[PDB]
Amino acid sequence: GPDRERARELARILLKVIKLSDSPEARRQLLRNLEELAEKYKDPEVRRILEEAERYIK
Amino acid sequence: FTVTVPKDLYVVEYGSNMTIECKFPVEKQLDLAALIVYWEMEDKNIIQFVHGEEDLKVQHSSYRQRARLLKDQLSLGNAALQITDVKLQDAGVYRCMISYGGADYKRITVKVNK
Ligand SMILES: [Br-]
Repeated sequence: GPDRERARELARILLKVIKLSDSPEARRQLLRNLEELAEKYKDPEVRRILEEAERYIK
Repeated sequence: FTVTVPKDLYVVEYGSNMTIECKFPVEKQLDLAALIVYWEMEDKNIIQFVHGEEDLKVQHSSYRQRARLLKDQLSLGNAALQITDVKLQDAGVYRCMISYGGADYKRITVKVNK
């Protein structure tokens, strides 16, 4: 419900910073946070955000 | 890992300065290479502090020279945002996201009166 909606919002934020970050270490750290979120909430919206984020981990 | 805000609702006057506190646990000396601090409102990038460094080019224009992270506070677990000379366009939902051995975020609603 609201907790899931918060997880989706956090995931969107994590993706935004990934897209605007220079640092491979920062990107990996935020990606970890996303997989941690996917592991907890098992949510298809978080999943799609994680899938898009993985494309930026170069 | 939890981010907490002592005040999630601000009613501020036009022309005020405002400081929004955003707290996160630090049970050691602060490890800067593991810390990311992010502040936004709507889709405006306010603060993007990544592992001890900021990119001035990322900050939204309407917050240039008006928003700053109080970096002295970070060692104490407070990622406080300070905004100078608040105007009507600064009303809205602010978000503070901390990633430091885990990630969390909080919303702060800011009403501007005048
Ligand atoms: Br919240």
